[PDB]
Amino acid sequence: EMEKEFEQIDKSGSWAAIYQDIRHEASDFPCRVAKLPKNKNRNRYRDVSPFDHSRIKLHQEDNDYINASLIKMEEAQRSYILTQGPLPNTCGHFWEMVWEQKSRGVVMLNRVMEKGSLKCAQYWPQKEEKEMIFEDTNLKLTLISEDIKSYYTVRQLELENLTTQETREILHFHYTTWPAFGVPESPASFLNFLFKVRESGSLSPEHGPVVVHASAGIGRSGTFCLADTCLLLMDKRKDPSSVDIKKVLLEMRKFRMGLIATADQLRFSYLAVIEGAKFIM
Amino acid sequence: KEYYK
Repeated sequence: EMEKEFEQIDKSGSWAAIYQDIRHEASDFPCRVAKLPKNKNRNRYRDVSPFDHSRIKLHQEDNDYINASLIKMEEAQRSYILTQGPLPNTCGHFWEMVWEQKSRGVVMLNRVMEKGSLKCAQYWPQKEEKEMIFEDTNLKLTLISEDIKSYYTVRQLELENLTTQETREILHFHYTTWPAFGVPESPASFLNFLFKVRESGSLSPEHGPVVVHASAGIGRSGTFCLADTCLLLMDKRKDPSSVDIKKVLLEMRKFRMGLIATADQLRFSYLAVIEGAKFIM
Repeated sequence: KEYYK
């Protein structure tokens, strides 16, 4: 089915065109709040902003802006929060967002250092005995354990609100070898990572939406979410071969600009869904 | 200061 549709696109070589078409048709919505001058230093990139209508609001009287978007797939019945790699000044906001939205998992698809440049702040503690305190938002963050594998790491974190002294376990799924504007090592590597995120229960509706980020939070994040949603739909529907990837991607881009950043990432998302389908049957 | 290019 989709494999046939996949065979065709590859032969013609129209991936760059199929991709450029999705870009032409992608929704365009105002980003007034993100562009306010008082928020310049809360954005990592000037060409990547959350739409006003889908943005996450911090529950803070001071300034409620964070560069994060709620992506609500109503048919697949799954929500995601896509956001940028936190800045040195927005780490408190990031974890406040995680607390307020009752998220159970955080999916990170970039590395803190890429090509000698800092694409992301060290927003979680690297050592069990060096916990992080965020003074502005009154949150404490402790590394509980980590399990390192060749291409991804799974960390267990404890998030505590210093005001209430509630504590929550946050799972941190970190794909460590996915380069900006590139693709994972293989469909199998991606599918194993996604299936571990799934098996943890972090995408279950009993929790708030999982937080997914990269450096900008659109390219690698879109590849991850597109594949996860398409596989969800194929299980739900009585006609699995029906699911149209480009329609799902365009539905996702109503909530955040730029999801999936290269034609190869788009191609890779098809591959991951095709290969991933064999496990769902 | 921009993601693209």
